[PDB]
Amino acid sequence: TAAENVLQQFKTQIEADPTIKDKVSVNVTTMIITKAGDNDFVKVT
Amino acid sequence: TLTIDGKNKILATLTPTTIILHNVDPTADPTANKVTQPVAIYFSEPDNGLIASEDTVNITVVSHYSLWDANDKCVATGALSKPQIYVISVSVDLN
Amino acid sequence: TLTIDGKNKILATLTPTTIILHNVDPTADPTANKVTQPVAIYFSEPDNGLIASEDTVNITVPASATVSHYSLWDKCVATGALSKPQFFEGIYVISSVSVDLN
Repeated sequence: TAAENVLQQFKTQIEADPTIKDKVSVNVTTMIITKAGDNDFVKVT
Repeated sequence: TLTIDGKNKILATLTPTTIILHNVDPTADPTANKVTQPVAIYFSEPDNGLIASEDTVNITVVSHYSLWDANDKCVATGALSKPQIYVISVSVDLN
Repeated sequence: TLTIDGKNKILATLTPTTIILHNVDPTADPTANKVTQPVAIYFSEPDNGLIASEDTVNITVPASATVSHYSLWDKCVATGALSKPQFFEGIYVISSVSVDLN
């Protein structure tokens, strides 16, 4: 709760998350989310 | 009298995944007395015979607890700080 | 405060294949002070959080040597002091050696 900086905040929170960082990948330039490692299912809402 | 290297070898395989709290001691029987629902918990790598939780789990509603592994086998039990939402502000030690 | 199941799962992963005797205490430095050569040892399945060697072990102590301690290898995983030191040459008999979490 305050455009690149908001996405970077989300990316850092996700990558520091205890669980999601293990099995989700994030890239920013706009943001993108995909698989990471074995995980087979991912959703964003 | 295992050395530190042996203890590091050991704790790497004992990996719990969920925690459940009880109104009565579950050490005698880990099945009954369940007050809460399974809550995921994560642990870091062993070091000096210690594995510490990565995040302070929050559990919704007891004076007791019981760790479980991925295959429904209880691996630890004990009493909590005080009887009575509960916040798990925890590690496993071989010393 | 692990339950018996946790102790049994934990102990199943210890695989000490050999033992070595030391005259100086090997806890501080388990790599030096080798008195006798490695001798194979065998361990049983865990029960009530405890394991023990399945059979006796015989070790040849060299000439004019003395034995004070021992160390397990597979890397080193444990060390301990013998029940009593002994200045022999001869054969030193080691009965069942137990590792416990109780």
